Amino acid sequence: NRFTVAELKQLVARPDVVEMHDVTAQDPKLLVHLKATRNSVPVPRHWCFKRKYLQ
Amino acid sequence: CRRIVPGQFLAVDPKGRAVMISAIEKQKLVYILNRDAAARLTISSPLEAHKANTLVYHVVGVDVGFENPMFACLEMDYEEADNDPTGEAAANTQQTLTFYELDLGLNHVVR
Amino acid sequence: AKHHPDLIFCRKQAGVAIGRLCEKCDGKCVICDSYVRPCTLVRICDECNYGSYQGRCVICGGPGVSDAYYCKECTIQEKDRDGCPKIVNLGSSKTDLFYERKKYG
Amino acid sequence: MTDRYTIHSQLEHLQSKYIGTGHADTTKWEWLVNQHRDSYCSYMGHFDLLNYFAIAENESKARVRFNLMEKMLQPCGPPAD
Amino acid sequence: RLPPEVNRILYIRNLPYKITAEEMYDIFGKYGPIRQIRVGNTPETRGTAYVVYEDIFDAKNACDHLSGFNVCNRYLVVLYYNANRAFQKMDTKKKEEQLKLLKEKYGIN
Amino acid sequence: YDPFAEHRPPKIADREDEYKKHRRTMIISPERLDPFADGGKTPDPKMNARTYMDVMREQHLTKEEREIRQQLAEKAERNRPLSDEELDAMFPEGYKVLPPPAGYVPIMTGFHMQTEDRTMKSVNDQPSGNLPFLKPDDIQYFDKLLVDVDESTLSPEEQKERKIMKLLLKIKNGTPPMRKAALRQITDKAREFGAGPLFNQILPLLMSPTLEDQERHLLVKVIDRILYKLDDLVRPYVHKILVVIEPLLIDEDYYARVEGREIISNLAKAAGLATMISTMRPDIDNMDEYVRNTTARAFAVVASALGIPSLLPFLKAVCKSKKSWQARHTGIKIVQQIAILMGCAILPHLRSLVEIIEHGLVDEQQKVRTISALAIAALAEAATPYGIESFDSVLKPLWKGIRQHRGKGLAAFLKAIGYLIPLMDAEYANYYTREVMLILIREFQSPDEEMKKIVLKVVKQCCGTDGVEANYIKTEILPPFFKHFWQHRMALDRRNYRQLVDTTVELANKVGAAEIISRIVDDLKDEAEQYRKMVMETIEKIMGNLGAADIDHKLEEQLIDGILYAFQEQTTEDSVMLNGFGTVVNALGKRVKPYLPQICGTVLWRLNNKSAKVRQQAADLISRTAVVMKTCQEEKLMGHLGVVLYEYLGEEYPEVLGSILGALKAIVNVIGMHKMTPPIKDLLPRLTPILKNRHEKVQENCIDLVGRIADRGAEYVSAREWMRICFELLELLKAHKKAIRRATVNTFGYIAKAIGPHDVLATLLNNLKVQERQNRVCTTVAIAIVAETCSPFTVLPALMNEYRVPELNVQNGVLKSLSFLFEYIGEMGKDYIYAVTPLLEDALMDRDLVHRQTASAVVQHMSLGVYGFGCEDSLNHLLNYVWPNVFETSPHVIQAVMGALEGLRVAIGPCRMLQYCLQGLFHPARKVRDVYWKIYNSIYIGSQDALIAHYPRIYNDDKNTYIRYELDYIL
Amino acid sequence: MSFKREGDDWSQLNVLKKRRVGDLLASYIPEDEALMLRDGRFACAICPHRPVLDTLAMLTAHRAGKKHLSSLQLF
RNA sequence: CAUAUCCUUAACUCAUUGUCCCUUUUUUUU
Ligand SMILES: [Zn+2]
Ligand SMILES: [Zn+2]
Ligand SMILES: [Zn+2]
Ligand SMILES: [Zn+2]
Repeated sequence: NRFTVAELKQLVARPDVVEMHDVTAQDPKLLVHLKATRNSVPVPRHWCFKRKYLQ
Repeated sequence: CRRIVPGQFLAVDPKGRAVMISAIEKQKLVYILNRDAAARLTISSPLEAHKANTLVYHVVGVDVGFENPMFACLEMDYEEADNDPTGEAAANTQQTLTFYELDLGLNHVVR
Repeated sequence: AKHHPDLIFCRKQAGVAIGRLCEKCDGKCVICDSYVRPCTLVRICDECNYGSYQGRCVICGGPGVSDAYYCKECTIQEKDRDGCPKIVNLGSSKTDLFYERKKYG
Repeated sequence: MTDRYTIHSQLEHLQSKYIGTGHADTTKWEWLVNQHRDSYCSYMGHFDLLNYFAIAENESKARVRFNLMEKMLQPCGPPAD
Repeated sequence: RLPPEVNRILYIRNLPYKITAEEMYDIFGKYGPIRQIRVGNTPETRGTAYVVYEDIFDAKNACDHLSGFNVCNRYLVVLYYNANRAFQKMDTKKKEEQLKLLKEKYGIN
Repeated sequence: YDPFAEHRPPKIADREDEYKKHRRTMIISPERLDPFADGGKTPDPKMNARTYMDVMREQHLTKEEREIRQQLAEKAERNRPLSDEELDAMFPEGYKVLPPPAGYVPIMTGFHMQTEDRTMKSVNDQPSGNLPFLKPDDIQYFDKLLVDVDESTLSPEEQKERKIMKLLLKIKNGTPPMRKAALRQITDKAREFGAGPLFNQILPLLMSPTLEDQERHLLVKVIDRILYKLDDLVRPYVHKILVVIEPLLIDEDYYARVEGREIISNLAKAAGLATMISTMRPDIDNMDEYVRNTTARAFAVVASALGIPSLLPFLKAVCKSKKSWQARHTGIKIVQQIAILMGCAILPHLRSLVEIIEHGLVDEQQKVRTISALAIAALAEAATPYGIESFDSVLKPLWKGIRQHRGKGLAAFLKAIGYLIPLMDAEYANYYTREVMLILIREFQSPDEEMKKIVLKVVKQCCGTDGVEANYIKTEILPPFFKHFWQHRMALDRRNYRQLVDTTVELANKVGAAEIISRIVDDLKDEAEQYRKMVMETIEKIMGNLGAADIDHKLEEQLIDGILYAFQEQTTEDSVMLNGFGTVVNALGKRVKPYLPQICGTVLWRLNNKSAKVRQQAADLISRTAVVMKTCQEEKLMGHLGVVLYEYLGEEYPEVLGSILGALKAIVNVIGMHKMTPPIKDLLPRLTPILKNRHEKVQENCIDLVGRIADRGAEYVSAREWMRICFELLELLKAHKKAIRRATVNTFGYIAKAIGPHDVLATLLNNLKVQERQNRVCTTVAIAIVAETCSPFTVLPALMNEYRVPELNVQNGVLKSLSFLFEYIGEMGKDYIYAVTPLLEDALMDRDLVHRQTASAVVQHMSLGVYGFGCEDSLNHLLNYVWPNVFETSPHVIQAVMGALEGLRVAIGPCRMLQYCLQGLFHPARKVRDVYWKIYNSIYIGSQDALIAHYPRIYNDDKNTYIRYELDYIL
Repeated sequence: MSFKREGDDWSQLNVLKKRRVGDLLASYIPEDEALMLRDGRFACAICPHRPVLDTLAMLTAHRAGKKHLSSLQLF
């Protein structure tokens, strides 16, 4: 039912931003569209880390 | 210029007893205007008439003689239209004219 | 208040009634609870000054002794536009204090 | 679990009060319909955006406002379910 | 001249295990006739009892004098039982036929 | 008989009368069914859950069975026989009956030496572990904790219920640490436990005959904490909660009454209208009037929560019902209670409500007629001054009843008409007032308590209208009014006291102050204290509203002599004689000047008698009459008083000393510091050891005096004195009363204006090493106070240097005082934002979460100050540090971060804040997503209009169009 | 208050007590074993994951514990 | 997982009087 990373990367206008987990999104097309829009800042990287922030 | 904060439409009662301000959708407010014994203008607290999911195209105050002030409206309800995937409900929903009456006895606005 | 998460504002459409503050609450802001820089006067909704309640404290509910204001920062953020700022429930802290003193005394 | 459900009740409370707040499960369609309708209201409100649109299309302003009010019903097509 | 919490049913703690039915009825039957006795089987309840007296005043007296009695080298702890809940439906059909038979019997209504 | 009876806390069962005891008869019902459960599925047969129709059959069947026993009584309880199969309903399933034996038929000792036994050592009465003391009367609730058992042996249900039993024991009897932890854990694990297992152990505890009200309070706190948790899983338990909470609506304790209301309104919002309506339907026609009373109270609450249009059809159906008048009575009582509770809210429904009640005024049952009149009076009070047109329908039966009925109907009908009179316009009001005045003249005689309570109110209501004449009132109302109502038994009840003083003030408006005050002035010398107190209140309010231009010279001697007598002869230790004295002499003004020798001599004399209360009251009287001596231009006498009160400083009773200080405070205000005798040079070093006094009244009145001298009079003391008095103020920060603490903080700024900010600031910075948070938070505020009053370049360097001290509280402290500082200086803080930007970015990188929450508070307040001033590069830089903290979960830190972002939205704009959120609004994880969505909503609420220009461009997909084509227009 | 001392400042006395407890307990901890952080907290330098503890009383109580002893003998 | 403890946070508070009058075949007498 869901895209793999290769189809998603070709379907973006810009394929450098797509990550492993973006296919797990409920609307992956819009997510990779928003990640490739200008001047938006990315989600803080430690959202997936098990250790707490700055600890 | 918010979507639900009033200010867009403004209608006065032709005798001069109330004024009604409404937003494009779901928010209306009536103010009752009066004169004190020193001939100064006095204002009341707002009476509200709110109706969710409802668009207003125009609002005008109706000239009823000295009865309770009426306000007429070109309303439309988009609630059904956002729940029809086929798109029929957008096509055959229709605009209504609704009259709001300010009941000066009971201090409240009734549709 | 900002110190009590379980308290709840009225938030109805405010009217021409001026909200007041009891001696304990004098000089503080109704929203963010600050002591400095008063910017605008507080208006309360009709139901909240009904009857005997006319003129009680907005924040706690005691006999009001001066007018309540919003501070400058709540004005700039337009927190003064959300509704009637009367607190409508006592909350856990007030109730607990009563039963504790009554147990002792 | 219960925190999920309390977040859910709080956000549907907000959404009833201010039309057009989202929550964690806003679909694309819902977000864009909100910002279309807010745009239309904003265009009606500001006088010079409405002048600009009434000049760029050769229409009168009353016709422009009436067409924008007609578009408020289904601004982005039918709901995607 | 009684407090409202007095009850026909008594709850008994510190009861020595596998005491006989006869010894039980002989201990508690002095104060009055006994409507029913229930003894705890399940091991969490094992060793405690409920005694129902036919008379409320006997139960009052058995609480008043029974407490701290020494049976099998241990003190006996007696209390009133607070019958605060119901465990089954009241079976409206049986109560209906019973009331119909009473009303039929005395021509009431 | 116990000698400890003085010491133990009382029980709820003791203050209850015969009427209240009915709530201990009610037992917990068996299992009830939920119709809405699983989408309203077809009910499973043989479930043995009671439905609605089972409940109504049982109710009808017991009504019939009592009718039977009432019939069979005339021909010829716990005492009643108990059937064998129904008895089984009284016990849990654990036990098996014994068969009676056959031998049972129903109906000194000397010296002995003992054998050693170990068995008495073995038996225990308390549970094992860290569990609280188990009181002996709780044994049958917590008996399963006594026996010891391995957890693995028993079932998951039994370990779940044993777990709940331990938690409830810790909530009832624990110390506040145990109680806090257990409370939290039963809240968090509530849904996992399920609504069933909680309630069948919580509800038996609230039914116990030996609760104290603090234990009842803790238990209902448990119920409303778990009511947020299982919001939809409480439907089978709605009625069970009500019969354990509805008694609290008629509890004599006000806070019990309020918390009963809040938990019924939360229960209504959790269960919804249909569940509530079905559940309470049976209790409307119940045979007991206790159940009907409290159900009528509770429907009012459910109507407050869900709204009147919801249950207005049901309520109309219950008031029309012509099988039972109990149900009609109960429905009209619900309407009365709604009007008492809702107040102003009922107006939009007034004509719906009156039409439900109109048929009750003409009912054949007299109780129903009475409750309809009381309901009309409630509605008309709530609607003042609207709805006269809605009440036109009932003016005719009401009137007909007032002319016709005599007796007990008349009180209720007369009450209703008295409330309808202010609603109506002048032409009809003048009609109805005259005839109802004639009825009230007749009813002044009546020795019936409800009639007296009614006609005082109705006198006031007919006295408001203009259709009564002043001549008529003082000729015909006034002599029987003062003969029948101004009595000693009227003054003892508080409602009668209060109504009486209100009505007499309203009469004085029409008639005149002299005519009322001259009838009651000689009872300022009455020798019943409560009477004098009532008379004092009436005079006080009359001379407060009307002034004293009407009072001639012969009556003012009466009045001055009477208030002096009443002041000297008080015992009850309240402010009524003091307020009365102040109001009267301020009203008299300059006319009181010949009486000031008498007053000063009296007060001066009572300042040294043996009773502490008498001396206290004398100093209070000086503090009230200080202003009168300024208007009477008698500053020499007040100057003398200041000299006298200075010698009373050495008092050892703190109540008297606080009043001496209060009196001094008033004299300093009235005369001024520079003409004060004893001079401020003599007074301030007298006051500095009075600071040590730990009593709150002394501290409060002394700090105000000290702080006021600190600014208006700082040259009366040496700089070393202000320094050591400054040191002393650090002990004033441990006070419990908050006003003492904020007066103390202010005084630090005034002192720093005299000895300079550095000496003050070093002391305050040293105080941050203290452990207790109340000291440190106040020191922090005082650092900001001085920083603001002596401009921030003076105290900045030292405060920023203190951030390097290797102690955690000091570093949190400096950050906290910067937070207050930027809040205080406002726009002037654009001068120091570049100075403190690197300090804050050091704090926002810190490992301690608190360091990050206080730095976010600093960012919020600094952000709003520099709004409009072009400091956006610093703020955007600090956003880069604030923003990764959005995934914190602790609530204090989480709300400080959100406050910082809401401050930044108004300083660097909605566009930047949307640019931060954009990438995570549709992120795959719900964790990142809902945090991101609740930032977006804050931007949306605050700036919904500005975002129109800032949204990104979303492309069209296959069937929906998403481009905003108008903005793409080119001119 | 100069000639004979009056009263006592219990807050500052409690600060002194915290210092004296610190000096006492610190003299039994060798300098490698404990690392003092910027804010005055202490980390255990033996244990590989460097737990950080708020007081020296807690550091001593930690060094008693079994997790520390196991981590100690490897080092 | 299930238990104490230590540290810390929120200018956190220092009791309250605010028709509960509801109830008995019950009703102040020419
Ligand atoms: Zn207050
Ligand atoms: Zn504020
Ligand atoms: Zn309000
Ligand atoms: Zn270690």
